[PDB]
Amino acid sequence: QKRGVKVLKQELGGLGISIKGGKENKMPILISKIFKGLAADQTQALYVGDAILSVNGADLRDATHDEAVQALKRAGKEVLLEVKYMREGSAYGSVKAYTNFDAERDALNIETAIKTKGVDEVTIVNILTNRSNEQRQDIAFAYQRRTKKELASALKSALSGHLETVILGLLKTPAQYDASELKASMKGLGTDEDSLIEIICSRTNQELQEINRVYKEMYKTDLEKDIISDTSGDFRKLMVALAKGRRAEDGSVIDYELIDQDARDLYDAGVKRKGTDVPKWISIMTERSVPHLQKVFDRYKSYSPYDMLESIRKEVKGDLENAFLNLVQCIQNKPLYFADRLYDSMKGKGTRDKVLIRIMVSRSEVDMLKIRSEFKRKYGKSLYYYIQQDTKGDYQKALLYLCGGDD
Amino acid sequence: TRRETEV
Ligand SMILES: [Ca+2]
Ligand SMILES: [Ca+2]
Ligand SMILES: [Ca+2]
Ligand SMILES: [Ca+2]
Ligand SMILES: [Ca+2]
Repeated sequence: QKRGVKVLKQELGGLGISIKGGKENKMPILISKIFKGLAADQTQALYVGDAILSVNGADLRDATHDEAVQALKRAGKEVLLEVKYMREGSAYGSVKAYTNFDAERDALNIETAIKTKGVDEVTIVNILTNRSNEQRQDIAFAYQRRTKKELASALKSALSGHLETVILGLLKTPAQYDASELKASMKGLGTDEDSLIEIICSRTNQELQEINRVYKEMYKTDLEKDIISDTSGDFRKLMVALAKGRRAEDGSVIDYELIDQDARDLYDAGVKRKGTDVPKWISIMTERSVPHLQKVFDRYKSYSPYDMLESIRKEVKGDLENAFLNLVQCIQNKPLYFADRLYDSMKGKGTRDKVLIRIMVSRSEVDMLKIRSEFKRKYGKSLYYYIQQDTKGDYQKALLYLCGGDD
Repeated sequence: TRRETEV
């Protein structure tokens, strides 16, 4: 959305911004910093990550760094910027960026909340669950700058129970959270295959590329190597292939001939023969793009008397079956996949808090709004309602904030 | 190049 912002230069700082990039960096001219208390700050209309397309009519779309600097420095007192937020994100998350964000004020209020007698969890929850993940990182930075202590450690001491689990999860970057959840699922004598499957089967190529990098940075070992240590058989081969994050990207053309051939190959490898050609299933379901596989699974119904999910249940068992079932759901309808997992986490006696928390934290800035739509459509009551009946206290309030509201 | 320039 191209928008126009008028900035009045001040003799201290000028526009009061810093810029990055240029065509020699294969980047568009991007606002990198907005200095507190300067010209562009007082407009409250520009955000870090904005692409400056023109300055008083002077086009900057194909400008180098120096070309943009000279154009920005030359412009008179009144400056009209045509900007366009080019930072990629999702419009279907429930947690949005707070519109009056002050990282120092939040850090100071969180310090006050922690030091208050009995701890003011309400304020801590009201702040952190109503800031984007990027804003939380800025709060963590300002907290360390003012108090000289790390925010995550301070909150771990102040909080306990499920509330601590939610808050500490919210403080990690998305890749950090997934990496630490993957490490947790491969800790001790046993293995949490359900949690391992949920993350590996649902994460995209871009998300997995970042997880693989951050995992090695955090634990000094490759994620694939830890997967190999804690899994075996065809389940290992499927998990290792998926975790590589090298699925084919969604192309422009629809390959109908390959859609039909994949459908026949999936049929020949399973329902048509005794046993299963598991490597063939792994190759097709890990290499093809998601839109392609959606059409493959429908074309598969033309050849097989059972659909892909029912075919998996009849062909394989154990962890391998659970992996394929989760993967196919993520391909067909990922928001419905998470809606169903949320329902299973609460429907019965007690709560599967680990799963409930992990989904509310990890999907809150991705597709929580679609999850909520699928949930309300299938179960008749909102996700908000189900969280209300299964959780209590400040833990409940934090989850309700992450939910975002009723349906 | 993480080159920044103030303007
Ligand atoms: Ca308290
Ligand atoms: Ca604690
Ligand atoms: Ca283990
Ligand atoms: Ca068979
Ligand atoms: Ca329950």
